[PDB]
Amino acid sequence: DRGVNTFSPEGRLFQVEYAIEAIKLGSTAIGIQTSEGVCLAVEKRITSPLMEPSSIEKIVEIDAHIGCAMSGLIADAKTLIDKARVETQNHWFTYNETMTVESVTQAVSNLALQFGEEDADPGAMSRPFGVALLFGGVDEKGPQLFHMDPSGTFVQCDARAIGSASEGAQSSLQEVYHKSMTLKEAIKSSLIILKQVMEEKLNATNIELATVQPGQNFHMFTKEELEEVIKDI
Amino acid sequence: NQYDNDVTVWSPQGRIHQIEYAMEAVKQGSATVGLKSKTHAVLVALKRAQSELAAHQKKILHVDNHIGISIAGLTADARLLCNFMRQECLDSRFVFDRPLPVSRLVSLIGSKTQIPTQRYGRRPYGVGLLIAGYDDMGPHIFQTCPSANYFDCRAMSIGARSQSARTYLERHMSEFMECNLNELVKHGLRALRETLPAEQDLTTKNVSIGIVGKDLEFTIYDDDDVSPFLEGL
Amino acid sequence: SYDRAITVFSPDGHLFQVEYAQEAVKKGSTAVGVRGRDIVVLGVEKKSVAKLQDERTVRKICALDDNVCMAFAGLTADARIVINRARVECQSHRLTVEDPVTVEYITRYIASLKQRYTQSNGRRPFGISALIVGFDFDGTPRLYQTDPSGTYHAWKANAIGRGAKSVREFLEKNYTDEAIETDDLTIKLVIKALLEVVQSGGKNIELAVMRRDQSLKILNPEEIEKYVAEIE
Amino acid sequence: GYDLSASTFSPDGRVFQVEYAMKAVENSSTAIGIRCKDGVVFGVEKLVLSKLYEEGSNKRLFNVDRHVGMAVAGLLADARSLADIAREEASNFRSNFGYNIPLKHLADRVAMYVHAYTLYSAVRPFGCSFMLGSYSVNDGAQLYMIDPSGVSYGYWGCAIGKARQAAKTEIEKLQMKEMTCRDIVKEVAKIIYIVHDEVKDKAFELELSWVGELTNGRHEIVPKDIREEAEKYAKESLK
Amino acid sequence: GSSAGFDRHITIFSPEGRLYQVEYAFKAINQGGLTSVAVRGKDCAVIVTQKKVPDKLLDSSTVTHLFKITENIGCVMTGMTADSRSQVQRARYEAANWKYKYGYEIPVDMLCKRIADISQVYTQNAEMRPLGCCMILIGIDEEQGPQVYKCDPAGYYCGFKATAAGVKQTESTSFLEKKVKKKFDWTFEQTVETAITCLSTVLSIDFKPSEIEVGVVTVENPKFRILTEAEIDAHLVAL
Amino acid sequence: TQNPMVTGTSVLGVKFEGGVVIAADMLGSYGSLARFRNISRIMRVNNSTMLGASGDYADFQYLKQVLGQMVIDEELLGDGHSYSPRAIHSWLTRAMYSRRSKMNPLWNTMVIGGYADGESFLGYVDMLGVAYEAPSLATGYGAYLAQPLLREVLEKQPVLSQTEARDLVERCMRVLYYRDARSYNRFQIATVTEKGVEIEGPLSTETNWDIA
Amino acid sequence: SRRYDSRTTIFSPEGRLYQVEYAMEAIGHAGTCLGILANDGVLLAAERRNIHKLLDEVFFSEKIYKLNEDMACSVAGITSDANVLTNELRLIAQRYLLQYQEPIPCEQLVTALCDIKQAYTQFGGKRPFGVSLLYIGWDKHYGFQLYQSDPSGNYGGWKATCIGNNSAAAVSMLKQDYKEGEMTLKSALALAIKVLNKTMDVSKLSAEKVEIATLTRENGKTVIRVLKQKEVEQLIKKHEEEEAKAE
Amino acid sequence: RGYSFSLTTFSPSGKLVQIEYALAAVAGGAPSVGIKAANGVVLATEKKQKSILYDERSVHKVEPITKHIGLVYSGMGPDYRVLVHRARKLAQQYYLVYQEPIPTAQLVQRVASVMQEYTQSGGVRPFGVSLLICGWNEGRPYLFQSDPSGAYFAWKATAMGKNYVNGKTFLEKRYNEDLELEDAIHTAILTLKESFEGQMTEDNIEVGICNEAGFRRLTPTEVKDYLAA
Repeated sequence: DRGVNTFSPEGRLFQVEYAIEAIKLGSTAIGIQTSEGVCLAVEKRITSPLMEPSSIEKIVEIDAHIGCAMSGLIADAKTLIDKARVETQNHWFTYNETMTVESVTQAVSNLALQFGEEDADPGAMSRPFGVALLFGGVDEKGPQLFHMDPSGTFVQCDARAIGSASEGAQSSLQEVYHKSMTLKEAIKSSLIILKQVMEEKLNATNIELATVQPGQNFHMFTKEELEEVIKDI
Repeated sequence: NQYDNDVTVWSPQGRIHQIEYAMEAVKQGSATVGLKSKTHAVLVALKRAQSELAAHQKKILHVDNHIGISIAGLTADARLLCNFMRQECLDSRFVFDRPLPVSRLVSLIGSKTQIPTQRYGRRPYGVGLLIAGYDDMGPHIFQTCPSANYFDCRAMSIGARSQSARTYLERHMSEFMECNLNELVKHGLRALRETLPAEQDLTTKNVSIGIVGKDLEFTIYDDDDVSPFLEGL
Repeated sequence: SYDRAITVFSPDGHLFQVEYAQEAVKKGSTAVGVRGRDIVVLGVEKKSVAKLQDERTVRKICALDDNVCMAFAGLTADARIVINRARVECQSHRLTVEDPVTVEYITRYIASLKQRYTQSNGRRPFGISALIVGFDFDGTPRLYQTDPSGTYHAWKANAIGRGAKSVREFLEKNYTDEAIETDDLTIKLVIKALLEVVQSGGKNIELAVMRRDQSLKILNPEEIEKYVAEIE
Repeated sequence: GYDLSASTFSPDGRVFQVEYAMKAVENSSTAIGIRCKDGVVFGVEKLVLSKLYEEGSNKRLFNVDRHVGMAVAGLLADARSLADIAREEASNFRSNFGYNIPLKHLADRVAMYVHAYTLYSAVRPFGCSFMLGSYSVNDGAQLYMIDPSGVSYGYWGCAIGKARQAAKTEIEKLQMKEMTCRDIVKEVAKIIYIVHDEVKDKAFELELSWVGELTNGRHEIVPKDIREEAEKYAKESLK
Repeated sequence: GSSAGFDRHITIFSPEGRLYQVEYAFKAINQGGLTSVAVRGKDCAVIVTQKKVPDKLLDSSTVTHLFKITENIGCVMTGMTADSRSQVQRARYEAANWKYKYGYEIPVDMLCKRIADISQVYTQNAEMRPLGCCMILIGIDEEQGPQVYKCDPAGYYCGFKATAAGVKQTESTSFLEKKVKKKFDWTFEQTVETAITCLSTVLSIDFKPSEIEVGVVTVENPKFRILTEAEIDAHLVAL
Repeated sequence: TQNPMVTGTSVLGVKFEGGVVIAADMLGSYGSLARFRNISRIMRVNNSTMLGASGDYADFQYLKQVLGQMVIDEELLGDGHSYSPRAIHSWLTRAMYSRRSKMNPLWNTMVIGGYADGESFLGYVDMLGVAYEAPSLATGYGAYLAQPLLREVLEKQPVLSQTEARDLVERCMRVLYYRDARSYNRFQIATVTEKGVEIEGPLSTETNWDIA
Repeated sequence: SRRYDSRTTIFSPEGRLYQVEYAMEAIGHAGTCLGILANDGVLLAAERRNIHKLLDEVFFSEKIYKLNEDMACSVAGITSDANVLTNELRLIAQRYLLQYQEPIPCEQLVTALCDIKQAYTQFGGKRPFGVSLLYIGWDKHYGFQLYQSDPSGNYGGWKATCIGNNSAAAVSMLKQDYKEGEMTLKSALALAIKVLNKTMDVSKLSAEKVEIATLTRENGKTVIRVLKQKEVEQLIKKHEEEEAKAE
Repeated sequence: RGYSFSLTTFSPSGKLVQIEYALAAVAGGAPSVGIKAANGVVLATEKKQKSILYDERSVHKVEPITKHIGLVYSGMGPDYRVLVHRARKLAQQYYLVYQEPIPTAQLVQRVASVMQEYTQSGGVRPFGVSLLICGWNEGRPYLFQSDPSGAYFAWKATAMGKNYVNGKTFLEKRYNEDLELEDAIHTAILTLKESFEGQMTEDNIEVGICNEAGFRRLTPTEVKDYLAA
């Protein structure tokens, strides 16, 4: 009845207005920006017991110093994380330097809102992305945690929760967060809020967590490392 | 009813709803203020809080050394239009080895913003801009709208509840030219303060102030650098 | 060129063309497969044999490479485009990499292809879902499932097509370390699951087993009847 | 649903998207021009919305070439595009044929660019009427006006804006054929104020320009000294 | 008449296959409110149309429906004036490519067929509407002599002994068809009066010298000439 | 331009206090032949800028319509910003460099004089895009036969007057008439000052003395 | 323009393609055509649609359109939409012989067109071909073959099949009288005439309403021969007399 | 830019409506009757002008393609011309490649291929014109009929235009395969007399013939001689 480029009577641009509602159908992802690093925790939402949990990656490697959490449709974010990995290598190739987290999220969010059915290019995107990405990592300015909406608006966040339970999960982050908290307390503070927002039981299988320290690189906790943090919760 | 779905469809009143809905998005944005004296031009912007733990935004972007802008509207469409402004200013210094006049840069925006409006399947740019720059003719406040037309202003405020600021600016608009650099910024602060609810106030974190001048290039002031300017407010 | 958006967002964040593409999957023939130890087994349920068919070209179990094969459920035409373009990638991978394709590689290529036609202009999503089995260079068995939306997941056992909701609940309860032990017991698990979704009875099915030591050889109609008798 | 596209005729053989386009001109402030013996004089009623706008903002008088002026009435966005197109039309002529473009040819090249968008559904007609004028030794003074439909006629004087008919009654009795340019400047300012409405649109700024023999065929905005004398003479006759 | 689906907008087949949309391009010709009369004699061909200046501020020399396609071929247009100038520029460009490619001046025979082929492309494609005007071309062929042809929005260029167009097309055709009875309708240089009386009878105007514009082609003068109002007054005073 | 056809000869220049003056003789050259002697190789760009060129005269007319028309385009909108003599020198250097990259160069060699903001500008643009600014400039064989005379006076007295620089140009143009075969008797002298560019008519070198 | 677009390539709420499902009904009213896989050869029996007496004969056949030296087809559907497909099949078969210097296998040529018939059911916004057409031929590998291709872009192997009008009642008859592996050529000519009777509303077959073409191997060379009117009339008289002795 | 989506789509009951409606425009056209005799083919159509001011020598409803081929139409005037000017181009592209006069059965397949391309490719409507194509090749006469759908049929004798159903049954009775070219001209004229409603004359019809000497349309003088009988 109408095209992909249209403005609402309030100017909401329905296709992105509806793409945000698709995020509320996705799994919950939480992250926290501390001074000693950032943590990224996400619910896997296992559909069936026969589903292999190792094949669900909601947290992927952008660069060695950067990592990202995903939500909503898993497929739509695969093309963005692929352009992010190419963008970070194109920067390291030309400038011989690690690409800052600010320029990564800004380059990926440029792909948002760019779509059209008229003379866009030989290939083109028919619809915006229904995904919400939490970028995180350590840059020359220190640990940073960013968010990317389907509207291409990227915002710096100390702690932010996304997904279906994002409402009511953000209210818990603002209560327990303070600028002086460490990374070990951030990993523990993430699982307690996940325990509230997750429908099924919380164990090492159905949760996916990874952190970025300034000294170390991006690393995801194995099955044996997650069992230690859960026992502390 | 059926005239608002396309930008190329005139209404029986000789009016385009799709362009007016785009001008509704810039009024649903965040309030930004700018004004000029006989010496300096200043941009003052509220950095909007999407949540309590999130670093608000960056609403003032660098275009060239002598030019800077403020954003009210879709943010990804702003930097999409700002990347054209940055490339247009680098084009002049590359070819002509001179700073591109602020009056001519805005003429290039009106020509680019119109093309989506007249063609089928494309949407108007939903971001307004307050362009502050210092040319050989002095400071320039030139405003851009979703409608391709532009306005040369002495003082202007855009975004949500900007009419309360335009009421303040219209009252003191006579004394702006005689103001010094420090006193000139304080007028934009009081104008932008009227755009806030009774329960909110101007702080160092939510306020960014751009300044351009004759012997001073365009520089943005962060939360730490806006403290001397907020000392008199 | 025809440029228009067929798949667009809807109220409450839904994609009609993608959701209706998954409804065409549930209208296709049932394909079931499991992942054993040294063995992986695929099987399908033919709707009507009629004994006028040439059983060779109507097979729903294809071979993407020597170590990788797939069986689908959905519109038959939409599948043949995916198999043909996946076989080109398997050969283009041996050209550049000089190594056989991993099962996860070809699954990501197919999943990224089913995605591309969801967000492309003037192109409808595929109406098929695929079950890919194979063996990596280390010898580990793999089972994956792709959807018209473009999402892929590994599985111990899975079912696609009509009646896959009941077969997936059947496989979930009966899959254990005992049934996946013997190579013959793994074959009997698929047949026991297929007989639940087949209303006609007997064996109208077609089953294919791919081991490691020596590539896939699809079982004849007489060989599948021997296991069907032992499960009676 | 015949009016939803410019490629669809009505049952009576009318194109509404072209007719709705010229209704946007009727919602725009009045701009007039007068062709006299010594040249062409332009004038515009320029409505400033907020007092914050700088004087000279939203300039309604464009120079498409050095000897040709332009005055627009309609959507200001579509007016600036056709100004750039008319500059390119006069640009490509001087490059190819090596001499200044005749305004008979310039008005036709622009009228066919405006008409080209009325035949298709992929584009919309322009919402701005505009006028052209110039002066030359051989060709003399010429004034043409292009409607949103793409039609161009010759005029001794014309009116485009909110009140189209009210200003035509003032120009018809003016007897411009025997009057020089400096006498028309005082008459244009008189017509702008009499057609203005002190009720609906309050604030306005008079924008005047001419082209003729006294500038040696060069279009320019009226100097402040002459413009101040014309505005005072016009308010005296307004009473 | 039965209409189904989108017959009413794009040009496609009605349930009776009438091109429901194309028939409205003929009704758009009457929107101009004018009538053109074309008649050919033995040694000459004549075109006469109504010249109406709605305002006294118009420039009479600029408003004309008679155009010169080439030196030996004239033209008269009836329809939307905006669509008129577009079709004339195509006829001038199509007649110039003929001389450049084929070496000799284009006949009136195949100048109308190429324009009729262009007007068809608008009817078959749904992305564009037909032109709302009809062209009437005259000239002197080498072998065939005088020729009068008219192409329409449907692309029908079929020849004429005499041609009528506009609002009075139906009335002026039946009246002049009774002059198909007298041999050659008295065919010689005074066939100008044949076209004048036909246009003057249906409109009941009794035109003045400046009320109509006339142009002619002859065997002695193959070049197309637009008659001056002083020369029109000579024929108007004789009837 | 792969090979030139009708070429010009050396164009002089010097900057004095208050403005800049250049001179170029009027002659065309095709294969060691004086063919078109009425051609004027000194161009007036706008009020504050003046230009002259040696080399192929056909490529110079192309830079007359491309560069001259760009001045109108800047004067149509009329916001008060005009092209400075060094902004035209920068645009024209970029145009000359973009032609050799496509291997379709412009054969000319150009000297851009101008006076703006109370500062005298004089600049050089070659076929290969080599550009700079010097107090005195001579192209073609003027670098050999003239610039040594320009540098000799400007080394002792860095700043000249309007009359002293004029005698310097007329004395260097006379030397070009003796020892340069492509030279010619009549020559244009154009001067830019605070009053704008003024291009004088033809002047004669006929005051030369031949003692044989 | 989005208002004028009919959305041919979209999905139905039930998971169906409208233009594909509607093209199937155009074939149900199309000309009846069948084929029978036998041991020594394959045949095509197609009921001729226009029997009009003022029609002449042009070239060699009506609905046949022999695609190659070793194989031929038969078309049922939109008459024009079949001509574009046959020209493409003659291009594909010759691009194979040009490239590999070998005759095209029948399984490869059917797959090649079904990719073209599908390309219009997915992208491009055009309408699909309304023609479902059969295939007969011989190759070096599997010998004589018979295929059927629907407008949906999917095909399949068949021992006996029928397309066009009354195809549902014709297949049901072929499910019985046909015997796998036991059918010879002359036995298949009798079975083809038997089906064309009950599946056509005409009281009998006059031999001008049917056209039969057989494909056999003679001296290592595939020959495609359309049975003439005298040869078809002998088959009709054989079945008409044998039907009387069976009752 | 043009529409890339097809305007002709399958109806619910399996039919292409834009082609079915294109046949209605043909059925309301002017009658055109071809007849294939033994030594030649004749094409006779009704050329009727709405008034006496129309010039009959201006446009010709019977136009040749090549020397040995000509064709006539029943339907819209303009949609015939863009079609016939392309048929003249396709025939000469054959002559450039093969240096041979194009066979009639070969030209009809290429023209019917063009009439189909506009029933499928998007943005264009089908033709409203049906053709009667005659030709002389390999010592045999040819008569073909191209429908707006793009399907061609070889006819011995047929008719189109207004009252084609009543006209087609009229040919079946009086047609004979042993007829010559001279006897076939009269039978084509008598069919145009079946539905006329007026007084037919030499300028009221247009007739042309194709024989071993090539295709040519009969001059208005030669047509009058055949109207006496």
